[PDB]
Amino acid sequence: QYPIINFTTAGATVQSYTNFIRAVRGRLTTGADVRHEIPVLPNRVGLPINQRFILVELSNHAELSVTLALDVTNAYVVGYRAGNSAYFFHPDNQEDAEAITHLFTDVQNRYTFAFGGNYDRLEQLAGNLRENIELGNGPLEEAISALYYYSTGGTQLPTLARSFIICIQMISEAARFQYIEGEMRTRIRYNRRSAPDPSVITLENSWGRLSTAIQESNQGAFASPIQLQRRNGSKFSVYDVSILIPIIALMVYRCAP
Amino acid sequence: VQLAETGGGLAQAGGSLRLSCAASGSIFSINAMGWYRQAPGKERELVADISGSGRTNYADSVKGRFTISRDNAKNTVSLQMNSLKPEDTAVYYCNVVGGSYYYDEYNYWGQGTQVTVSS
Ligand SMILES: [Ca+2]
Repeated sequence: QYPIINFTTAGATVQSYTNFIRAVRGRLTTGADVRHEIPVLPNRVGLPINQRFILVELSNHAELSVTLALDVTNAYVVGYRAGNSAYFFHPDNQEDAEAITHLFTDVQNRYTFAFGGNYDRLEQLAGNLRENIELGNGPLEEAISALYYYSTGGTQLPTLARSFIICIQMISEAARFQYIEGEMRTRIRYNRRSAPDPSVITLENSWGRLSTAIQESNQGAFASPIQLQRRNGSKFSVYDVSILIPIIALMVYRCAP
Repeated sequence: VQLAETGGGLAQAGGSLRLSCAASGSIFSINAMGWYRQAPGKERELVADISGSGRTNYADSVKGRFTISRDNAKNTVSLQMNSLKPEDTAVYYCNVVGGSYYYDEYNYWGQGTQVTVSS
């Protein structure tokens, strides 16, 4: 009962992964609300529940399948289904907790984690910073297996949390930033897994602030700069939407145009 | 979310100060905490921050001099400022970001503490 997109790591290519992320972006928003050439995701206020989520069914060479659910108002993974079980991050407010009761209503076993999907907490559970968790088509293959065998009781929590970290960056963050999408394309192109460097980490960390900066900007000029980092960790300051046009693909709704 | 800043104040060049910030409230998906600083006619700059998982960043000019630490049980961060320079004079602001569905769904600032270092 929500729109579904399929992606398989089996035989995946730069093109198959790019096609996947481009499909994800187009399901997340129509692109009708654009500010300074960057699409805005739908405002959660007044959004019908039947339009609130999209699904991404992931499959791997082992022929295991899991179905991620993404909230269209923020592009993030809110939970997933494996077989006859569904799992959801702990939402931040009661209203989102009501929203997710509409996901995977057919499954017999439904669980809410005692933790939300924020990186600080996922990293603690995983026992590693994102800096130490390789991304790529191999990591995604393994994360699909981990998520699926979490539903049999096999996969334990650190490996699951690490697998969420992989999925969230390769799907949700790749959707929000064409820069991160490009980072994953390079890993797939050269068939090489590697962890994200600070240029990726600080984009992921600043998506909400960047969204606010842009939407509240004066003709594109940020009221205050936003600090990022280059690949070597050195400071990079953003003053203007202009440099973000090739970087960020989607913003969360923060105000009306 | 409420932020309580303490510490700071006046110091001599080469002296030491310590800042601390304790968060409370709707805090379950809290992420990075840190300190920005702003001098009277200058741009705000990140001084240091720290994630609940222990990642620490520092402005280049404070490395080897300032150290940040965090206690997740109390949602508190401290900034130990050694070998203070006149250039460290500024209003220092604690910042907390969090969110279950993205890193910085909320972004709260402290009131600001003055730090003044004589040359
Ligand atoms: Ca560090």
